[PDB]
Amino acid sequence: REIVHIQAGQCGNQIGAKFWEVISDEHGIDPTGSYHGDSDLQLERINVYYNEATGNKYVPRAILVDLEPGTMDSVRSGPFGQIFRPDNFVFGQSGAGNNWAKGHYTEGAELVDSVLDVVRKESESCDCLQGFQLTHSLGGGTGSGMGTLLISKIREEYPDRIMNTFSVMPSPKVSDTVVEPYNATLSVHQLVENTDETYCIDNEALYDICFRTLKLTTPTYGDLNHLVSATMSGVTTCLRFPGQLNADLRKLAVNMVPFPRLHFFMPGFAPLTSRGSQQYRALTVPELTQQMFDSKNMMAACDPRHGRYLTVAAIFRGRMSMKEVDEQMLNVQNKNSSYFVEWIPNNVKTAVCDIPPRGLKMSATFIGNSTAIQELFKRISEQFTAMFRRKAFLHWYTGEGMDEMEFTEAESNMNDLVSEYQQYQDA
Amino acid sequence: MYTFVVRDENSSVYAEVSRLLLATGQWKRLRKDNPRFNLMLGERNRLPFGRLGHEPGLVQLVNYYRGADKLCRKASLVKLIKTSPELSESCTWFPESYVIYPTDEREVFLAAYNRRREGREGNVWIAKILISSEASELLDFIDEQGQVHVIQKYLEKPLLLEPGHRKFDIRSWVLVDHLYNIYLYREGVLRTSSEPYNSANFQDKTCHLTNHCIQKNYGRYEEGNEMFFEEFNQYLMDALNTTLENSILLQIKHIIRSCLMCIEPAISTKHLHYQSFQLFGFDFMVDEELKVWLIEVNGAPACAQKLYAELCQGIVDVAISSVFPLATSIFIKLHH
Amino acid sequence: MEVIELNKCTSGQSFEVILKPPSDPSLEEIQKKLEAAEERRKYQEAELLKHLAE
Amino acid sequence: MRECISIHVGQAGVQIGNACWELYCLEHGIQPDGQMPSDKTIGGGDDSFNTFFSETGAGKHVPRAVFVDLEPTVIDEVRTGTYRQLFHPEQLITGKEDAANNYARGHYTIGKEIIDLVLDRIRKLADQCTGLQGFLVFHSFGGGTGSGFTSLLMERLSVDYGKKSKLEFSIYPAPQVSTAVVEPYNSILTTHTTLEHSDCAFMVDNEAIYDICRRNLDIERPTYTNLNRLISQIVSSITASLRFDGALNVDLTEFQTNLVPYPRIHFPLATYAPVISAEKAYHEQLSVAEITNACFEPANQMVKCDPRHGKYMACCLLYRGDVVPKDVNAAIATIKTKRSIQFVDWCPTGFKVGINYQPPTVVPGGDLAKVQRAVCMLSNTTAIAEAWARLDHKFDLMYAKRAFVHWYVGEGMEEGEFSEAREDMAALEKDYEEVGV
Ligand SMILES: Nc1nc2c(ncn2[C@@H]2O[C@H](COP(=O)(O)OP(=O)(O)OP(=O)(O)O)[C@@H](O)[C@H]2O)c(=O)[nH]1
Ligand SMILES: Nc1ncnc2c1ncn2[C@@H]1O[C@H](COP(=O)(O)OP(=O)(O)CP(=O)(O)O)[C@@H](O)[C@H]1O
Ligand SMILES: Nc1nc2c(ncn2[C@@H]2O[C@H](COP(=O)(O)OP(=O)(O)O)[C@@H](O)[C@H]2O)c(=O)[nH]1
Ligand SMILES: [Ca+2]
Ligand SMILES: [Mg+2]
Ligand SMILES: [Mg+2]
Ligand SMILES: [Mg+2]
Repeated sequence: REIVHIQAGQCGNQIGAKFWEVISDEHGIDPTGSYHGDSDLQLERINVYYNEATGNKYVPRAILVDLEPGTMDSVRSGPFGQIFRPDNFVFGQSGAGNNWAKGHYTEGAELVDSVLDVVRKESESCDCLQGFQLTHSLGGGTGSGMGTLLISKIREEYPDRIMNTFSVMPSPKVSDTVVEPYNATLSVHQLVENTDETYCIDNEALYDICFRTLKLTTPTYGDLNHLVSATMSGVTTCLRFPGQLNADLRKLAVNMVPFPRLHFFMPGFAPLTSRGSQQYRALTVPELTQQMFDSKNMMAACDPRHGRYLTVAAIFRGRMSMKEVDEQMLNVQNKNSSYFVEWIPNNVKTAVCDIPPRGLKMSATFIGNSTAIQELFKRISEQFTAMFRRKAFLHWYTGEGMDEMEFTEAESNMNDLVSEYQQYQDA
Repeated sequence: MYTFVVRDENSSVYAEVSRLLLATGQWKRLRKDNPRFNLMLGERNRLPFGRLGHEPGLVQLVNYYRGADKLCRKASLVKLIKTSPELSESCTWFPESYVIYPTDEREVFLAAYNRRREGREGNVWIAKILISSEASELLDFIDEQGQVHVIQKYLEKPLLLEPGHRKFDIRSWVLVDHLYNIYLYREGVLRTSSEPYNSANFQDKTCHLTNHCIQKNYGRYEEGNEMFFEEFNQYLMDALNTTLENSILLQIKHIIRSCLMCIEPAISTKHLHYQSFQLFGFDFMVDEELKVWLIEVNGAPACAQKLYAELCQGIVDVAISSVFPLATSIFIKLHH
Repeated sequence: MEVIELNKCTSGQSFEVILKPPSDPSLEEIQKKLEAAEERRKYQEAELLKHLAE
Repeated sequence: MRECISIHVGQAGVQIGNACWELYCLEHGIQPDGQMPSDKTIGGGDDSFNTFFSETGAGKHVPRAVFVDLEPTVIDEVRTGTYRQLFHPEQLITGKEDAANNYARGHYTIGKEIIDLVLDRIRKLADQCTGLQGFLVFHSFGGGTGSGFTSLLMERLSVDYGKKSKLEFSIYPAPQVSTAVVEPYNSILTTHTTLEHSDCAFMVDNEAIYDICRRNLDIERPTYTNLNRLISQIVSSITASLRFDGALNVDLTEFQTNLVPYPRIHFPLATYAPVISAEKAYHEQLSVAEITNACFEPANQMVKCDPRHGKYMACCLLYRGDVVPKDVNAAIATIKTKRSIQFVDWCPTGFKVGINYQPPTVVPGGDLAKVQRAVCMLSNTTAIAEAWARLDHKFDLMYAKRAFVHWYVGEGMEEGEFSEAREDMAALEKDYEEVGV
């Protein structure tokens, strides 16, 4: 069951590269593409993400996309820059100017067919393609605008495949431009309709974690991407290593998505660590379970106590007592049963994987579908409305052919999504 | 932090229990349809016993014994006593009774009824309500109401309290925990009559039936027509030169244990995936010769206002906290 | 009490003991249900491609 | 002699099948290459073991069995397993992508693509039969294949083999080792569609097996391998009468006759004893009375429930090892006076007893200790309905909000089939109650 990976825009390519860097190390693949590991667990399902090449070389099934060559040139000169298939580098020259319209309708529409040629070339090599995963931000132009354009066209050509995304949400605390709420709202509209699974990665939460918890006075994007790569590794563990639970993208979707539009997940992770800062003390299982559920460990700036969990997927990594894990997992549900919907019996599922990530002897990754996620979309909607009520900064969009009505629809659909999440919070 | 659910709102006994539990600050009440509970204070009808004990990571306990209704239904109690060898059919502390269905052992009842007639014995009986000395007066009544009743011999020579020449019945509260220990609450109550007992005319049922309901001369001799044991014992000492323990309570303890031990193998939760306890209300009757008779067993009994605090706290200590411990006794253990 | 129908052999034996006496759709219809469901999938996929075409 | 074909569907069915056929081989003295030295009729014969094994001129003894899964991962381990030579390729059928814990996807979408192939591969086995009795079907309730594809197969078998009997071995969903939240949906759906096509079905609640392994084998966190080696012992006890000389349950039709008076109520409860840990240094061998008494302990049942508060329609005792009728009757007389065993008024209060002198075989290196006598009780009690009650309650909670339903509707299933299935279960629960109280 092969997965085709796509990374779009500056953010998309910067976390996308970091992702391939991290899991390549876990699968024992060096920058050359050669395997140098000591466990056979590493190679059993390496076909999910890697293509097998001459000399038993492994090549990521990854497609790199951008409307400017800057970031992708940095990727190609980065640590694992050479592992990527050079033909899978598809880039324009004009950029998107943090403009959704440019990415979706003009600049990106010019490039999108070239990208789909590569997607198609990769897909036909697959014995049994299960689907796609996209990494991108929603606050810019390329990843947000062209990324959702790609999603729409992939769904057209592969309507029976799963679409998955890692979507970075914009935050004023970590902001490039004022129009990020516009770009994000337009994108969420697209995501609600055309993805089955979306990991909501909030730059607000990533900032707060770095500041409040990791005590980083002034966090960079590099710091923020330490958390993202750690989270991305964890939520894909069940897909990359042998196991019985949530092993493919469809079975994850069937277990996590009770209603088709409500497919926006809160990722969580424990223990939280900063770059370089060495951890010497391994956490106990009770500690991992408590932390991975705490709001301070959520990658989406939402209070889980303000909502209810529809579904939960948990993945413990390392050498530990699987009996202690099940005990602690059952304790959380039994002590805080109110925060789990009673009309989905046994909605918490747990997996365990012997291989821990690098630098930690054990870890836990959390994937929650909570109604509390509405707080994320409400926040975006408020920032959106503040500007839109005065039609501020809209000329950037009307200049590319967009009409005000399209903003109104996007606004309305996100507010509908909010109310849908609220409907089940009071069930 | 233990958890529990409430599925019987009309329960005065366990309304007080849920109160006490919460007041420990170590018990949290959940919604009625929440399955992740430690304790279930269940409903009286169609309690879903089958959905209990299937929650991984949860020790579960319920305040009812599945199958105990065979003891606590009038038609069933008769059948139980008659068919059980441990209680024979010649059980000496249960009034002669028969199961009669509307249009069974109707012929058998007449082979007793007419036997009395030709033998010139007392012939007042009771339908379960109609106290009569003529059979067809009864058989016509049961067929007129609808569903099955029980016909039982009326104790025509009851013990009568003086002052008043009154009739009474004794209510004993029994708690059976998860280990099937049988605990008799040391405080019982005499639910007395206030209008003197009339041996001749049976139909005015105010002096024949001693239900706390019916009689509300109420409050004349006793506050609430409820004589507790300290007074009843003192009366027995002064008026009959004996005690409550010797003259009555030994028979009560004997009857309670015999009844519950008969059905232990059918309802015990010893090796079950869930656990049961239950509070019973045994109703006894004393004749003039100080011979105790069992009248019925109540599966969902209420308590007496004075004793609620003590009994309900008692339930928490030995039935609940015994299973779920927290961070001299008011019961008599009927040993076996 | 009463043991009956005792049968014995080298591998073992069997018997009955009594304690107390007493007191389809066609091939046609199947394919039609499977093919009807297949059309509902085709209609749903068509509505999607129509929507995407818009 | 009449042949029996064993069908293994989905991961659960396949992996349980592997445990059973492994066990069968050890019991009959068949080796991994299929050679059976004790079989002196080379190239054929009509012995009692031939019910489950056919023979080749080369002297190989091969299972009358087909393995089917909509994903190749599990059966591929059979193809390369220690018993790879035992089966031959056309017995092992695999698709490309599985049913994703989706009944509708297993029944309608992917099922339609492979149903004709499977039936053809089954027909090839049936063609090698002189007198086919029918089929033994192994599957889960919770999986998309085990639930979805099974019900479709059972429907067609009733068309293609109308006169033949069909028995089920079914794994009932347990959260402790569950892999999907929608398993109650799949369970109700496959039961509804399979009910009229099944003559007798042995349910195994993974919950009960899980706790027996923990409680009696001292395994802290049982694996599927732990569960399955225990299950195969039960299945072996049940089918031993088809594979050995005897006069009780000698053909499939007799299972219905002896255990199922009412067709819809065809779910007998299995109870097995003794389960003893191999690592247990010191063990006192249990007597006929002790193991027989254990058959009325809920903690030893395949489905946790309380038979005291139900009624029996039938009851078979299947012993293996050092046992004689005299000790059994003495045991039954004692137990009868101690325990609550109510039969329905229109049934005799009795026990059909079967004894095989061969004590139960144990897999070398397994978790089970060798014993001198074991017993499996097959009782048709209305108490097993408690499992339908649990399942339907979970079904009602999710379906009230139509949670996850879109996954099924998206595969071409109508929402109405949910409620049709649930009403069929409501009638089933009512049947059990009419008979049982
Ligand atoms: N006892 C036992 N149960 C199993 C085993 N494998 C899976 N199960 C149970 O079966 C249910 C899931 O069904 P599966 O058989 O795994 O899935 P499937 O039949 O392959 O269907 P799909 O994978 O969706 O196509 C869960 O409740 C599991 O606990 C096994 O080897 N032994
Ligand atoms: N065989 C008998 N002989 C004499 N008096 C009898 C009798 N059976 C019942 N009584 C009297 O009639 C009253 C009826 O009470 P019964 O217990 O029979 O119905 P109930 O279930 O409605 C009352 P509770 O549940 O509070 O005990 C008894 O308390 C007793 O005083
Ligand atoms: N976490 C993270 N967020 C980023 C990064 N680069 C940009 N962003 C965020 O993404 C938005 C800008 O989008 P960007 O990717 O630069 O636009 P694009 O290149 O046209 O797709 C803003 O909300 C930024 O905070 C990065 O490296 N890491
Ligand atoms: Ca032969
Ligand atoms: Mg940028
Ligand atoms: Mg009463
Ligand atoms: Mg499978």
